[PDB]
Amino acid sequence: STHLADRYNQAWLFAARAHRNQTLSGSPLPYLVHLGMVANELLAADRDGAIERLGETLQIAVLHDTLEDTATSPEELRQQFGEFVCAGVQALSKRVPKRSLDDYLQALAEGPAQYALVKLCDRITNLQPPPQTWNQDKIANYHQESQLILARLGHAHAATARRLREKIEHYRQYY
Ligand SMILES: [Mn+2]
Repeated sequence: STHLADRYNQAWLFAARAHRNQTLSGSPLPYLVHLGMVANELLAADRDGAIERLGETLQIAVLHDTLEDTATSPEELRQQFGEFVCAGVQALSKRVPKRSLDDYLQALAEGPAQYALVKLCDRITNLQPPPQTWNQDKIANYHQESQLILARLGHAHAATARRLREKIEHYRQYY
């Protein structure tokens, strides 16, 4: 089926199995908590500026951490979701040799805008209140990194860029 919800379910079930028994950062809740919010950000973003290839991009949102933290291979993503989804997850993976942030963001900035948009949604989601065990320095550093993500990637989707900027501004209160 081409239906947006069927595409999400396929990716969502795959991600739930891949991230089985993985948790959040600074919480015992399932890592799935994170993916639900990123995917929902993406779908919400479409309402403020339509996205080309929305269904695949929503799958990328759901799947964006599979290569970096699960036993998922690129070949599985390609066979089950297509090359565009696979390339999106790869673009969003720093490590599947960890790429430096500058190279990582530059490749997202120069590639398909949908992939950069997923990163904006990822970072918006990660600018919830920091985990209880981060000190001021670590929270401050996360703010700095977020600023670079907005600078390099905000071009991808204006409404989401504005939302990321507001989340970045609001984040300064946590330190
Ligand atoms: Mn993420």
